[PDB]
Amino acid sequence: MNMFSSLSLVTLLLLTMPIMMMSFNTYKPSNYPLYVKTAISYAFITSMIPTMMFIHSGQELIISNWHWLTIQTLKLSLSFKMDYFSMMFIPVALFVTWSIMEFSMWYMYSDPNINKFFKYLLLFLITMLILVTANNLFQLFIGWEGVGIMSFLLIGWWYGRADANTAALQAILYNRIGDIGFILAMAWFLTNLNTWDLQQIFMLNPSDSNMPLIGLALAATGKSAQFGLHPWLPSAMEGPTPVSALLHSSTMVVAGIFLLIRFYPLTENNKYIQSITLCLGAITTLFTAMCALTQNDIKKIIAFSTSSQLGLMMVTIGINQPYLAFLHICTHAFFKAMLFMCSGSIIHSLNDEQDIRKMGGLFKAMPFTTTALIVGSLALTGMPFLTGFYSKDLIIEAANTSYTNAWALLMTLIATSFTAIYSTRIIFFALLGQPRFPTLVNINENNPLLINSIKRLLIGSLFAGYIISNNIPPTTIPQMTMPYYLKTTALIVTILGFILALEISNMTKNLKYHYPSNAFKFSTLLGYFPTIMHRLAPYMNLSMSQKSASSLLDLIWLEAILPKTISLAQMKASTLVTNQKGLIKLYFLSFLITILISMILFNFHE
Amino acid sequence: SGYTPEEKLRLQQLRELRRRWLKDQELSPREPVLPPVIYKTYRHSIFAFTHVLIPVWIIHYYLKYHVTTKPYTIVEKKPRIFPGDTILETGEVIPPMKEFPDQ
Amino acid sequence: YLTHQQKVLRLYKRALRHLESWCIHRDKYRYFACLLRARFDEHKNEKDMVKATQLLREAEEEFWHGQHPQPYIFPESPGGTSYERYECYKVPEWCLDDWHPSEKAMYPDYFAKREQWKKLRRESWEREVKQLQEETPVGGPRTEALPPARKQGDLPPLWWHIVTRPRERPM
Amino acid sequence: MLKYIIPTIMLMPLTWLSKNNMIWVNSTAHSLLISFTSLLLMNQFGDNSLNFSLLFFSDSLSTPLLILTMWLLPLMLMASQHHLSKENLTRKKLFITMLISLQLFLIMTFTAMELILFYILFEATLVPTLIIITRWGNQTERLNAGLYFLFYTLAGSLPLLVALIYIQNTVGSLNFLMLQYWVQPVHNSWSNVFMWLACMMAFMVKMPLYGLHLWLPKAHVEAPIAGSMVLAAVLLKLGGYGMLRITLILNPMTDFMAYPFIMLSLWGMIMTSSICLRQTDLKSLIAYSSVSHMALVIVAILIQTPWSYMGATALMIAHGLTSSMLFCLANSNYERIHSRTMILARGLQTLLPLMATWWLLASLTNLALPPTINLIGELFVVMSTFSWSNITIILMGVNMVITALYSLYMLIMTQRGKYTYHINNISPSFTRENALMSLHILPLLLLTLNPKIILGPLY
Amino acid sequence: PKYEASRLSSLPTTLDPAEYDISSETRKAQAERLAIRSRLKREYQLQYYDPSRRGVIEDPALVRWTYARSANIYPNFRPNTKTSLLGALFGIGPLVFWYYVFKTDRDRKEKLIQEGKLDRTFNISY
Amino acid sequence: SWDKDVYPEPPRRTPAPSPQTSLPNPITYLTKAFDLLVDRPVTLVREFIERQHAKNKYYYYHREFRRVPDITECQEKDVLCMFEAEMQWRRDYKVDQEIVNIIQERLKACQQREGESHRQNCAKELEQFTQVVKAYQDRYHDLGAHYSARKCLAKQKQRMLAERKAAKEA
Ligand SMILES: CCCCCCCCCCCCO[C@@H]1O[C@H](CO)[C@@H](O[C@H]2O[C@H](CO)[C@@H](O)[C@H](O)[C@H]2O)[C@H](O)[C@H]1O
Ligand SMILES: CCCCCCCCCCCCO[C@@H]1O[C@H](CO)[C@@H](O[C@H]2O[C@H](CO)[C@@H](O)[C@H](O)[C@H]2O)[C@H](O)[C@H]1O
Ligand SMILES: CCCCCCCCCCCCO[C@@H]1O[C@H](CO)[C@@H](O[C@H]2O[C@H](CO)[C@@H](O)[C@H](O)[C@H]2O)[C@H](O)[C@H]1O
Repeated sequence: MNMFSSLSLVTLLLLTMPIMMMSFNTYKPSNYPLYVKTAISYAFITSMIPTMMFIHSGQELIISNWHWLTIQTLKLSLSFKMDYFSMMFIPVALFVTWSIMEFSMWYMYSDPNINKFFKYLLLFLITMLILVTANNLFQLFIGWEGVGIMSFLLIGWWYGRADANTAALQAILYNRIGDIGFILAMAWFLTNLNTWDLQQIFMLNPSDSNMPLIGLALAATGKSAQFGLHPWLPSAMEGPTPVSALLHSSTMVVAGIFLLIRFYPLTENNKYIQSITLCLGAITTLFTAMCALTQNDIKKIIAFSTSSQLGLMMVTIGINQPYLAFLHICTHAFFKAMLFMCSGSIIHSLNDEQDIRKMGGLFKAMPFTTTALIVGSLALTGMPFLTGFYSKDLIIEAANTSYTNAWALLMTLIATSFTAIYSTRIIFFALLGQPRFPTLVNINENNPLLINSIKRLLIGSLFAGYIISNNIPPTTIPQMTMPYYLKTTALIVTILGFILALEISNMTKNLKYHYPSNAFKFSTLLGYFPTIMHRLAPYMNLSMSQKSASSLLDLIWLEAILPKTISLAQMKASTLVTNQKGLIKLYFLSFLITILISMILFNFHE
Repeated sequence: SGYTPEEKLRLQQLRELRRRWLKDQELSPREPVLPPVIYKTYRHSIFAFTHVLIPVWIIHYYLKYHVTTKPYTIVEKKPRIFPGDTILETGEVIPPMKEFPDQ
Repeated sequence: YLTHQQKVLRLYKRALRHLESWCIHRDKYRYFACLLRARFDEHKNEKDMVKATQLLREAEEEFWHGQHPQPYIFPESPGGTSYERYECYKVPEWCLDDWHPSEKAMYPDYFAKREQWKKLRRESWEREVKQLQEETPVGGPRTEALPPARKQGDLPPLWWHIVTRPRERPM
Repeated sequence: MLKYIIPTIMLMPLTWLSKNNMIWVNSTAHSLLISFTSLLLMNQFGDNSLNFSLLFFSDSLSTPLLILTMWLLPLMLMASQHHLSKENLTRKKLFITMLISLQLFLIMTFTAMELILFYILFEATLVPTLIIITRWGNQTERLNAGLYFLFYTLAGSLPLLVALIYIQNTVGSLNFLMLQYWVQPVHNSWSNVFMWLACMMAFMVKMPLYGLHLWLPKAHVEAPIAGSMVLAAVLLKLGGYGMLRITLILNPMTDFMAYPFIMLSLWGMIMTSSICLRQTDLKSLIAYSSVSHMALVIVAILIQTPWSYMGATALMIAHGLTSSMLFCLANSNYERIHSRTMILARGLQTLLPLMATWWLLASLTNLALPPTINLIGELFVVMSTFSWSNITIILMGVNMVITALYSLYMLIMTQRGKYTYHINNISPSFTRENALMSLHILPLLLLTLNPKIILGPLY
Repeated sequence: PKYEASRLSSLPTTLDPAEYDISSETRKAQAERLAIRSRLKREYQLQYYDPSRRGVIEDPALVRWTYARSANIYPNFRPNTKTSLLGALFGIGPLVFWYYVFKTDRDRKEKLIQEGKLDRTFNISY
Repeated sequence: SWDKDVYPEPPRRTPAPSPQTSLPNPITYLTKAFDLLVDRPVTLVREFIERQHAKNKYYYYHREFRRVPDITECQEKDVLCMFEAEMQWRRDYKVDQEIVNIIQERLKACQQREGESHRQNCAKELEQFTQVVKAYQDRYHDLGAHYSARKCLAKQKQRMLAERKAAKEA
């Protein structure tokens, strides 16, 4: 226990040291990025020790080390949950971040604020680890909002660009809408269970859990970009490519799913909540995969790939398979981060070109990025025995054989076919055919930082799923008896997706000119959701602010009904009193009227 | 629809000045005038000492002598016990399961 | 402010770029680029300008129907993925005037040459103002165009913020 | 409290007897020393308040407000000494004297045991505040702002005077310790409805309650920086502190009398938050942000629960430092471009990198990022209003979204984008300005490590 | 299929039928617009390029805009059937609406508590 | 270090190592390295510090509050008696908050300790938590921010009157 708890905390403290060194104590600015990258790699080693101890004997513990605050009967302590979910996620996050940080040392080499960039990446990682190891809701909320704010600063990295500032604020807007659900759950859990600690919530185990769980579902919707609060994630491509790699794999986006996984003891008894998450995930995975089919920006295709894969995780929550949802988070982190890294390699070689229509003919020019891109695409599409197969295929079988919404099941299978199509689209247009890029050839992927960082994620993208699946302890009874057509559905629809994708891709070479359909326009413009919602809602809110709240009310009627009218009455009254003619005759005449009135009317003489 | 002769003359004059300005951005040789495997292991040796060993000493001292001296601050899940296990604390032997029906 | 010729040539360039976005492949784009050029060539010598305007109007309606919903954009063009990316690195030259003397001391040669440019700007300014006065009609300028310098030793009026603007890749 | 009243008084002979060129150095140094000694008021007990004498007492509510008040005086001297540089010596000393006299009234106001004594000092703060705005404000409209400020206060405070004297006739005392034991329930009647309104409206106008807030954006746009700092940081809290005390003797009538003012606050905060999205003047935007934050405090005070009272106290302290920071940040731009228009100077992060960090930190506290005390206070209020009625979470949640939008909008518009080409006088941040910003944020963020000291008596 | 403009999607300039039917009277107006723009451009550039200037080039258009968006409203405000109905509809109406929402919710909750049908088993924080 | 009766713990049952593999256990060697590299040096420093402490032994005490008459024995408006009764009530109220915290802490530790068997093995802790929360709720819930012994007594009498009324009609 002493080694387990000591080493788990040292991992987190190790990550904070490069941040503390920004106080210019013992700093070597020459190579701060190397220093930060070295800290991550050493933290990965230290985190494998408690992870190994958990795998051996299932050792789990909670560290409530610092009493922060007691509010009457609610005691808040800095508490860390070193359990199954935190033991397996932390090494994966650190391993992936290690590659991303090493890659960023090449990708961001010419950025004058590279030191600040690596500090923000490190702060990003710290707030995620706070999120993942939190044992109470207030601590979790610190990490919850921390990753959101770090997303804002990294999406808007190139702050002179209006589109970057717009995308950064859009992430804040959508995530804060999800945060309404988060505070709802906190309020419900305090009022009804008198706690924010996971232990007491699970022990009391409320049966009337609709309200808190809908709040958590809303929080996950925003954070994991499920349908309704989804547009911000593809918009986050404004950030530098290393931001997207980290944002889409080991940090921001999986937090929503992780929040629902942490509360599976409640959701597993709530079929109403299961139905909602099942259908929310199904429409998300289908809709965003459909959007990816026609995107031309490489970073946007992969961004929509993440939204589709997140929706699948949300479907896995819906069918009450939280540990399968968690496994997909871990496997997805490897090949999704690689795919962004490979795309960054292509973008860099083509002088910041991100349109696949201007790529082509790179299969031999960039052999290593090609290999990684092909491996990553095969892992994403569930090629057997690669890292993605050990989660997705189990998820599809579990969904196929579950008691579940039939429509949600069909939408999920179609989205699996669409995954093959849009992965084929990247490979076909980026790597095959003839070059379509400019004439001055500057292709070069021979930097050891680029090669080594992608290499490590390539190895993970092959073996990580096999290694993880063979070491985690069983917590369910996996369904292994089913008809042949329910066992192979994932493989078949994926293969049909590849074949159909090849027909579409090759037809673009025929000397025939085609007009666009409504389906094509609907896919390209993302179902018009950003176009309608991002114009209408801001217009309505911003118009209400100036026209009615500010001018109509605060500069007019609240002025009129009091200070403006009161002043008029006094000014009019003053002119009545003072506009006298100065005549002795008129004043003494009023004296007579006063004396008479005093008696006849008021009887002051009595 | 090309430059007028006056447009051409102005562009030529600004072009001469702009190129002169850009050349004047080059640093002279002395600028900036500044005011006054064995290695690889050692680099990684000093880092491990200062960023792993020293922090773990502090954390272990803090956990052992301050946190674990208070109730319920570190709570372990109790170890799983299986049929046929022996207990260290007592020496108790957990009996085996029944004989399985053949399968 | 656009002539008929300018409108036609803008549509030709715009239509070809959306065609290239649909075709993608260079050999396919070359084929349809020639077909489109032929369509502009058949009505090249139209003289009845009423007919020419109707042809332009109908062509624009055709372009709107057939435009790519997601056309290619050069990375640094407005709406591109690198547009305004380096604006955060562009610092105006007047900021060097506020440098501490020790900061200026690190670049003695750069700041000596900078003083020469400031001297050149100072000694040129009065003549620049006078040239604009004597060349501007009574009611002020009617266009945004500016003239060249006329004599030798003169500089074109209002040159400083063009000549000394930040570099496109300033860091 | 004499150990704080007398050294505060001694600041005035110090300023008037200083060397001509040492008035800022001397007044700043010694008011920091007074601020240091104010930490002795932390001797608070779990059951009893710190009852010094027949005139003055301190408890967990007044203590944090006292420390904020005495901390702000040196910060106000730092912020003012630049725009007052041309002012002649005698008028500089008169300005400092008004700030000192404001602090003296404030520390007596927050520790007065008797409610009528609290009233007189509560009213006395108007005089120096009005003088600071009208005499040293910059624009023509400071005279109107002075009048609106003066008459909004007196329109409410005069009825409070009648109510307070009436209570003393009926109860025999206005000593707050006495009222804790002799309080009797307020029965339903039309006389008691107007007694309730007389007891509350003066504090509502100061908070300010939505609908009685129109004087505050005026006051800020016209006040000098020190006026804005003290107005936002402390003077608004006179209403909250007053409400927290007087609600003792208004039960159970507050059960139903609070409804109209909860509706005004709950809807008011969304309106004022929405208004911030369209404000064109930076000072006016910060002013409307205060109305929205203080609408939370009114709700918290009116629903009277331990969690809401703890949240109200933390919010009052947290907002005091944050809003004072934001005004100081906006003023530092004003001292360069001499305009409050938010859209005038853009992309300032390119020209003032470190000042943009202070802008970021201030904005993050304004939107209540956890675990800042800004968030702790807001969260505690949201928790308690949820029990009051579950539907309030929708209004509370919407305001949180709008608050983030306008806080980051202010940061984005002024610090990011492209710099304005013709504004070529953005000189580097002075040491004074950087120190002023850090003397706000650093105590604010340090309080996160020991929040209990700003949570009030209900802790 | 004709273009249908909306408030949030303007008619493209190339599809505007007034874009092509350009008269000598319309060219005269375009010339006068460019003269105002050019006159203002010159006035700006003479200050912008002046080597001796340090500060802000005050823009009366910006000052007029900020003045109009605040101080100029109430003087030009008239109480009439429009502003009174908008003043009432969005000024008092929401307060009455929310009053009934919260008042009804709290009466229902209080009636259940008194009858002992609201579950407050572990509710000891408020 | 703490009273085991107040913060109880079951006797810990650890299984003995029972390897079924020829591979060495990496955890066994890391445990030895950790004990040698981390624990022993840490223990030496602590023992030096404990020796210094033993040279300067001094004591502090837990304050004892004598009982005084409660608000029920105070004449109306007699502030001197009310004050002492009120302060005592406030001290008891703070103590009752911490008693609930102790029971909640017991409940939370049981839940973690018993793992997947917690729903069955933590019944006694859950029952104790339910009872103290009920008792605490009766005393203090609904009193408002301006609570007092007077308001607490009024609430109790309202509850007593309801209990008597029901008992009569039975
Ligand atoms: C709740 C009770 C509060 C009681 C407070 C009593 C406050 C009394 C304030 C002084 C009243 C008279 O104050 C005086 O009013 C008039 C009318 O508004 C103002 O007059 C001004 O506004 C009017 C209205 O358009 C203009 O026509 C006029 O040209 C202009 O000068 C005077 O400039 C002001 O000096
Ligand atoms: C018995 C009842 C009367 C009690 C009187 C008790 C105090 C008597 C003080 C007498 C000396 C006053 O001193 C007189 O005022 C001030 C302060 O010193 C001095 O002048 C001052 O100018 C400026 C401030 O304005 C400062 O540089 C400095 O404070 C001082 O030089 C005069 O040069 C001196 O002549
Ligand atoms: C409900 C509790 C609080 C109620 C407080 C209400 C009392 C009155 C407060 C304001 C008193 C100011 O007194 C007077 O008001 C008017 C406007 O109102 C000001 O006048 C101002 O508004 C008027 C009307 O639009 C304009 O004509 C005038 O040009 C402008 O200066 C006077 O310059 C000021 O002297």
